Amino acid sequence: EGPALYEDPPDHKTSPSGKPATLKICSWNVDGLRAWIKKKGLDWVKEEAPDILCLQETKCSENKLPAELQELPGLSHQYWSAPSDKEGYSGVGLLSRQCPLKVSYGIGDEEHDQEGRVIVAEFDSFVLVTAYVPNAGRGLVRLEYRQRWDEAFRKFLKGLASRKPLVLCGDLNVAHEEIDLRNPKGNKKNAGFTPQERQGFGELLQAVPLADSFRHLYPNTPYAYTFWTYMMNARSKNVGWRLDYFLLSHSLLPALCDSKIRSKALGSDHCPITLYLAL
DNA sequence: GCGTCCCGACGACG
DNA sequence: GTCGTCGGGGACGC
Repeated sequence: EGPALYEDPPDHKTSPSGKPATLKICSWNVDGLRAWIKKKGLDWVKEEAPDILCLQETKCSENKLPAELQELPGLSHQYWSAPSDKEGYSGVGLLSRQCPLKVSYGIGDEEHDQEGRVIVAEFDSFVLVTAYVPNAGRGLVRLEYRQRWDEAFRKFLKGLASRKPLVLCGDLNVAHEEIDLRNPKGNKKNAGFTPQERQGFGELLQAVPLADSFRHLYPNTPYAYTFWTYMMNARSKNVGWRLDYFLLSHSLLPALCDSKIRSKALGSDHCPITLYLAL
């Protein structure tokens, strides 16, 4: 491919009722926080000036977090989570402008809380949850575990949503439909697009329930991806997958202004995604 | 430098 | 068009 390029439409900062947006969440799988910062990733984040920033795959210890993270005047409330043992693997973080009411780590399950994958920041009008969903790996070695994770996750998210509107962002590790990736046929047996994962995503949307912010607004918009393998000039050709989302409770739709995909932002095999809400 | 963890390009085919 | 097979980018802890 290549010619079937994608140009993400301008930012729409107005709710369906006309109310101007008041919240701007940005999520980004950085593929190594340290490496990302060296690649001018934070510089891009200052330009976006989000209210909240959620990062996945930081692969960094809190002892080793760069000093540049204390030069973000608009995101002074910083929260991190890393695996209990696997140093430099996985890793998630959330940076907020305002102080969250409450902040939690994990999904309350001893079994799925060892790889630094989830952070929960509760605000007044809603609950934010950023995540880095387990990769089923090459040879699908971890597909059995992934399904167990998928169950625990939706059960946990359903619980949150029951007490307050929910927003889940980050790398959910699945291209839901065929429209979510460049090659549906040739990646049917690959991690990220196996039937078990796609079904796990579908059950998630219906169980909680949750709505795919981007797809909700752009039902038929194709060629919109968030990940491109570093191999074979895939990005330059736009042969990627849509693995990063912003899922919201249905009751947040009337508050949805836009869901953007920042295709031009570099620094990782994933690009950032941004959400706008008139809250 | 290695071990490890996060898939598009293509002959082969009929 | 679909089915294997192969060559194959980057960040990190050791």
